[PDB]
Amino acid sequence: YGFQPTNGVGYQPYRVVVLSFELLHAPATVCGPKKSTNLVKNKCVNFNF
Amino acid sequence: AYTNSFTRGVYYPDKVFRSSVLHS
Repeated sequence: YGFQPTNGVGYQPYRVVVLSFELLHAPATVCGPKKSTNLVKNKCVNFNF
Repeated sequence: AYTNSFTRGVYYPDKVFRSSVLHS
């Protein structure tokens, strides 16, 4: 590419980042802004592990 | 030389627990 500043859009350089989340079968890894919140037992509950 | 395996080279195809289950 010979990029030049006086190029019409669609010929100017774009930077690209491709995030690819993979989950082969690990036991746990990165996440997001969770909360932890304690747990319980013996009660019908709505859970996320 | 060459030799004969008999029943060798079986690995767990992945995580996920499992019990008595003739899984295919």
